[PDB]
Amino acid sequence: FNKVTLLICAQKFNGLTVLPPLLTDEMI
Amino acid sequence: LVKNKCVNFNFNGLTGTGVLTESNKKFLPFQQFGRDIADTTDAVRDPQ
Repeated sequence: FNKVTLLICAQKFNGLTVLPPLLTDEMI
Repeated sequence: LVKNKCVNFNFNGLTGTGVLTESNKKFLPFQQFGRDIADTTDAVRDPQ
């Protein structure tokens, strides 16, 4: 987790949407 | 001038709608009209 890592709400303010997953991490 | 609620903001002729809260950018003193990645008017200096 800690290794693989990457505004967001700003491009949200253009029509963007990032739906959340149905299987959150803990469950996975 | 009204703040912290949605108005069809019309500043210096330029317009749009949104909720205007505060500001921190501190335009290089001469600078007037703010912009962001899409430039999308990310600030304005109320010039009243």
